[PDB]
Amino acid sequence: ARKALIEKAKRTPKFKVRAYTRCVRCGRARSVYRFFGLCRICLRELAHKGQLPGVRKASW
Amino acid sequence: KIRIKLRGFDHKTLDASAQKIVEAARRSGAQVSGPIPLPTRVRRFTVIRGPFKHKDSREHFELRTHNRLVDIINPNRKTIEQLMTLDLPTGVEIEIKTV
Amino acid sequence: ARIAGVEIPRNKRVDVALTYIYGIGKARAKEALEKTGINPATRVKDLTEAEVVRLREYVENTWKLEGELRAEVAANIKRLMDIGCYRGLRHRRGLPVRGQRTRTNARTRKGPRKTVAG
Amino acid sequence: GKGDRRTRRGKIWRGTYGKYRPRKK
Amino acid sequence: GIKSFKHKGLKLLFEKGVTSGVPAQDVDRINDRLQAIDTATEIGELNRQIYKLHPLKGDREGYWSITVRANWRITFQFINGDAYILNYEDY
Amino acid sequence: ARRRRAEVRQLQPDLVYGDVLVTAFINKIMRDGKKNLAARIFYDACKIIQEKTGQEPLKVFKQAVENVKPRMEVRSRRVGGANYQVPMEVSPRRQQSLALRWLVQAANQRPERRAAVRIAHELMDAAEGKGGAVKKKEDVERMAEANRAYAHYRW
Amino acid sequence: SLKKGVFVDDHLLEKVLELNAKGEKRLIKTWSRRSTIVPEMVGHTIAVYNGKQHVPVYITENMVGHKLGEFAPTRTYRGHGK
Amino acid sequence: GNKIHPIGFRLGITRDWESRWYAGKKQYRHLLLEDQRIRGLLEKELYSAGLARVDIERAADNVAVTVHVAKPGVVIGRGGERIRVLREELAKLTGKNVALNVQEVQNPNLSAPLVAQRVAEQIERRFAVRRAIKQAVQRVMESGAKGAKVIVSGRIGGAEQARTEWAAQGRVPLHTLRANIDYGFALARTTYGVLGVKAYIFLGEV
Amino acid sequence: MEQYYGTGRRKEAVARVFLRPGNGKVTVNGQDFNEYFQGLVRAVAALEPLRAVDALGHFDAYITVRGGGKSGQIDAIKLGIARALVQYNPDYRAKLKPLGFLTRDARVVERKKYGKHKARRAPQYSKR
RNA sequence: CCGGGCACUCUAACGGGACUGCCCGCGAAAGCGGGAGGAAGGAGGGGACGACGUCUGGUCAGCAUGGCCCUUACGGCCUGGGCGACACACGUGCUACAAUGCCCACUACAAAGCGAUGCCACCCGGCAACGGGGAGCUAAUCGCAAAAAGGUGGGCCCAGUUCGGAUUGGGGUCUGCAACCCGACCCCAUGAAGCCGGAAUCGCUAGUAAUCGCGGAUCAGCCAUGCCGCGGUGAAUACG
RNA sequence: CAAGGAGGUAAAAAUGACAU
Ligand SMILES: [Mg+2]
Ligand SMILES: [Mg+2]
Ligand SMILES: [Mg+2]
Ligand SMILES: [Mg+2]
Ligand SMILES: [Mg+2]
Ligand SMILES: [Mg+2]
Ligand SMILES: [Mg+2]
Ligand SMILES: [Mg+2]
Ligand SMILES: [Mg+2]
Ligand SMILES: [Mg+2]
Ligand SMILES: [Mg+2]
Ligand SMILES: [Mg+2]
Ligand SMILES: [Zn+2]
Repeated sequence: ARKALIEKAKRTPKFKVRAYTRCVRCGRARSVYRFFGLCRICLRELAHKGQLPGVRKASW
Repeated sequence: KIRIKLRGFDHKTLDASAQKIVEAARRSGAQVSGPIPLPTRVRRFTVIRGPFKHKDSREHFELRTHNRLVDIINPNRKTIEQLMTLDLPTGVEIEIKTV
Repeated sequence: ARIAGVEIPRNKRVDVALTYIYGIGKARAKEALEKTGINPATRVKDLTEAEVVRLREYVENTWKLEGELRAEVAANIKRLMDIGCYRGLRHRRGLPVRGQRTRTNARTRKGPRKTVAG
Repeated sequence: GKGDRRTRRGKIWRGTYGKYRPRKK
Repeated sequence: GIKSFKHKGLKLLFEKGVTSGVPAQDVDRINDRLQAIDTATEIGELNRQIYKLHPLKGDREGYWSITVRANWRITFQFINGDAYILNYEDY
Repeated sequence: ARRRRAEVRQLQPDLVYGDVLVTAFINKIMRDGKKNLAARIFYDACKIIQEKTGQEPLKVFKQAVENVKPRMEVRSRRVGGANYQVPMEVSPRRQQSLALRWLVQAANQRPERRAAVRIAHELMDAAEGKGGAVKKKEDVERMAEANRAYAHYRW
Repeated sequence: SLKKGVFVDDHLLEKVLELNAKGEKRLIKTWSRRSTIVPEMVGHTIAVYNGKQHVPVYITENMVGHKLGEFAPTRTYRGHGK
Repeated sequence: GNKIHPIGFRLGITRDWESRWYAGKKQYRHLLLEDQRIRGLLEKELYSAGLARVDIERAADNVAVTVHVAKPGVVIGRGGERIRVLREELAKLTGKNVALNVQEVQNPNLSAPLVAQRVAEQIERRFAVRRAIKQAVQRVMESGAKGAKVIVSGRIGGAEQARTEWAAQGRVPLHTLRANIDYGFALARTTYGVLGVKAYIFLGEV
Repeated sequence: MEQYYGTGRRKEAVARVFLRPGNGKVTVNGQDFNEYFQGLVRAVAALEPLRAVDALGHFDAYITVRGGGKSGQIDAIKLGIARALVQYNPDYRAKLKPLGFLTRDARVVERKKYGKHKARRAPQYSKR
């Protein structure tokens, strides 16, 4: 259960509460940020890549 | 009467592109209120540094969204003429409304 | 003054003295003496006998309290005797009623620890 | 009494409002 | 007689024949060992050379360890003709 | 390994008095970082001193501290798995700290009801040489007294 | 705790009501506590699923807000060594 | 070990972005997914070019895409194909201004992604890795570099035992901010597994 | 009526101090320098630089304050009062330095750091 | 609030600002001690940054991937159950045992952030949760929010007590197709254990520990007392 | 000023782990 499971995450019918978030780059169901549509893992990868517009290291 | 707003992620491109419009409006017959620095809306998020499960010690990032305002007096088509479609941004979002 | 089934609380504010009855608590307390029209900050020490009579007559009537409602509460649990539900079995086994965590805690219904060891 | 649901202090701690802590004025 | 499991994969292989908890090439191996630990009436029977039997030391005292393959062990407590806490683990 | 000898922290002088000592006492009163309640209690008790005695609290408090000062204390030291207890002298910094600490503690040890009256009374008792803190002070000096044997280990 | 809804399964009720005219047989199953005790057809048995099998629960008044499956424990426990 | 991505470590000062557009919520998510699918689709049928970067810029339905390549040999003169429907096939799920440009990366021996990719090809050619590392470094160092460092890790030359081959000449200060350090990485797919190639290229700054 | 500089800051607190040369030792903002600061013992310490100088009520105080809590505001007022009397009396420098009434005092609340429970307080552990 | 003004405060963009450069003393130098110099100092206070390597460390359940195995099934869909079980054991915590305290009323003073498929002012019903209305806000404009500890006034008077809130009965609300197993609140009634902790064991050196509330992520809702942040008041001690 | 040759010496504290 992983391939047929990233299917349902985009399928989204039948009751509105059965629909859930899901990382697009991966298939992660946990720690999925609504802002990017990505898991915390993928988000970190791309942020170091530079492929995340404006996204920058936080030092203060 | 004409109010223009310029939002942006990069401050250096903003502080420069929203200064072009101060020069391109002043040298066309108008009084221009200079680069008004509206406060920034910092959008932070904190992610666990490892793909595994090391809760302590992570690493966070921020997405600073800058806002800059500029007002010009009379809406004459002399100043309008230049600021009409002579746009030079890198994706910088611009809002133009008069009230 | 033998208000309901009790009499105990002497010199200690009627709004507080009332509390010392199974059925009164705190809300029904001031509610009873504002509806009876008596000063809450009084001595409780057998003050005006009339106020005490009115108080007694109102309180002891109106709503069920003391040994009578203890019987009703116990009977409401006896409801889930028969061939009752799941909530009854939790009253049977002696375990928490509201489905909480019983892996640890739940000592207020289970009682002190027994320790098995192995 | 930070855990008593019948105080302005417990209602703060819980977050929610009510009779023992009205939504101001 | 085997009486209790600690490893779920081991549990399933002996009970239902479910092999998806162990390595695929160690299916026959693990099986013959478990049957031996099941038939064993005393620890002395689990003494064939190919098992490399020995009791563990330290906090694992009271346990035993026959060898499946490589760095892999089946550990258990044998007592009165029965093994308990059948685990499959690193060496 | 204390490369730096840790410089002595200095305080702010109080209101009305100018003490370089009273604020240190108010601090010991302070719990959870509420200097307001702390200072109030002391000044409250100062008002209480005026009643039971016609003395200015600036001396009553001063003398009390002076009476709850440990001349020498016992110190556990070397050889034998730290078996000895050499009676050592007490530095003016430490006499200072112990005096105020024992005062507040003994003050809250009293059976009274209000914090102010405990402070006031314990100060009056200590000014005389009667306080429970004075007990503590005299006790610590007994220990230091009984150890004069291997005191010559000193250091 | 609903108030303006207070619902029962439509499919449970469909099967329950069309088998309620002038009498029936107690042979009636379900798959959802979700419902509610339902007055009428009190003298009935509803085989409720507990996750493993269908337990014949019996209705004899007394029950109401307790839907079904409260009369169908899903666990067993039974004892802890003792 | 544990060291931060020398690209992300810069981002602000030194080494700018790679996808430069601004949007608020309700848009960022959609436009980032599209943006990444462009990078994903390009990488496939453009690897033979060996692309150092895939810069992307936007301005309301404008989507500019700059493809940096050592040798843009796969562009071939206007209507000679390799661009026409190729830069037009992007708008089969976009439909916006697919403005695709091509850049000429002068020296590939100073482009970290290209260096690592050349090395990762050689791993799959069944080359002697340690010698391949040494050469690639000197090759980078031969083309005027101020410092270089290549790293292959795991399963070297097949053989059951994960290793890590290491070579670096000149100066590579990762901790310094004014660094101008190019970082590249590549997956070498082998019949015995997968190994990763890091490549660090350094030039002066101030 | 009049003006005399005013910029006192302490731990996220901003106070603009004026003072108007008049015998009426007055207040500002909400109510009195009392009233607004009543029950607060250390509140009256903000007027200590005036005691350090020869001001037994020679000025009419006017300090608008904002940000932080009372204590920081009070501290900031002290910095502002001093910043005024040092401005229109450049010779009153030789008392603001030995007494040290002139410092912004960079002592501010330190950041919550991850892992730790709060600033520096470590989350406490057992090996077993 | 308007006229008008933008010098103050603030907002955010580049800069200036100490480099023990200056004085005394020590020294061969590096440097150390001390002093006016100023907001600041002898890395000013905190971040980001983690060498060669070590632990056959972690991680095939994020992802990629060699090999083994499964394929009318070790894959796929659904309803229901379960991850929430409880005779027990350990960790991290939250709330307390009270009077430098609790309750009620009044009245002040923050920062950092979030919101027009939402934040929801002001009215109206309601003891309340909340429901009806309904203005403003693409938001330094409108809203979330009154910060809380504090202060003023009053009441309890040291007793398991107006401490403490567990547990349980009853009545309700809101999200949700639906909250029995297992949701959060609200109101009435119950009011348990606990009167400060054995052997042991932890954190913190200055805005720090302690104490107080606030915001955000995930999120229909929420088991968050958690985690990541924000500011309020603000100790003690360091001989060694 | 700078040391060589001489003498009193810690305690109470054991063990070892699972393919080379
Ligand atoms: Mg999710
Ligand atoms: Mg933790
Ligand atoms: Mg449960
Ligand atoms: Mg704090
Ligand atoms: Mg460094
Ligand atoms: Mg291992
Ligand atoms: Mg995998
Ligand atoms: Mg779980
Ligand atoms: Mg008891
Ligand atoms: Mg008591
Ligand atoms: Mg330290
Ligand atoms: Mg032995
Ligand atoms: Zn992912």
